[PDB]
Amino acid sequence: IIGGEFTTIENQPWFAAIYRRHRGGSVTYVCGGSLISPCWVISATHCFIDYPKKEDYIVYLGRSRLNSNTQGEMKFEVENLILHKDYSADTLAHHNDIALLKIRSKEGRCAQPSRTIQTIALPSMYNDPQFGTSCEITGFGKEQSTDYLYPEQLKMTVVKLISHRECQQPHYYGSEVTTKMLCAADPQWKTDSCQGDSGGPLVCSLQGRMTLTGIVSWGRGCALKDKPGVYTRVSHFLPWIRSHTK
Ligand SMILES: O=c1c(O)c(-c2ccc(O)c(O)c2)oc2cc(O)cc(O)c12
Repeated sequence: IIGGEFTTIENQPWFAAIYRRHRGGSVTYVCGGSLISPCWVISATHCFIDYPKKEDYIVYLGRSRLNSNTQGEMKFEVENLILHKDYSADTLAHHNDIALLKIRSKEGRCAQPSRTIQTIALPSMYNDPQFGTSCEITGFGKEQSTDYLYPEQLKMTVVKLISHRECQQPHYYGSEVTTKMLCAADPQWKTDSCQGDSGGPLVCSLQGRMTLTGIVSWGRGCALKDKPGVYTRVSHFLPWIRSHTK
């Protein structure tokens, strides 16, 4: 996360840390996620598109640190790695950029809620907040685009939603933002998600309840005028979510 504060997993207990096993024993971080139900993490498909083998991946819940162990964390195998079928990526945009990982401990158990692990609510069909509403992004993505390292500590920040009418100005991203996407950024252009925050939750207050309003998807750069963060619009994918978690 560019700008914003350091948080811990207790402020974003639904957050999920997805890593990939590499063949010389090494294990790097891949992307973030959100736990939408006990057995189900929801992330973004581009995180997995080059390496689509579920057996490569590990999910951690209740994890505030990127490469050291948080007291509370549970480690998971990926039983199912569902990527969206009609996913496609162009110069910038990524479309239908939404993944689902069913999780299971080597012991068989799913996510058991705790001080540091909780589920997050999905919105109603086509039920987002209005433009200009403040929302929370979270992850281990870079503190500045140009770095070559991720933060060891989990970060969060706040951003305002940007109407599609405003997002689609050629000034911004123009054509490339569909109605299945969602634009959020800071007024001042100084805080945003960045690389490696992908798959992570854009969370807005909806019906007096924290709701997964987006998945971190793409942007040009990290936090630069006048290019907002773009997020997969969760409300428009509930049939796909409900059908594949069925
Ligand atoms: O898929 C990707 C993605 O979405 C982002 C990104 C860009 C701008 C943002 O504002 C943002 O939040 C994320 O960077 C990437 C960098 C890569 O090397 C590969 C990718 O696949 C992505």
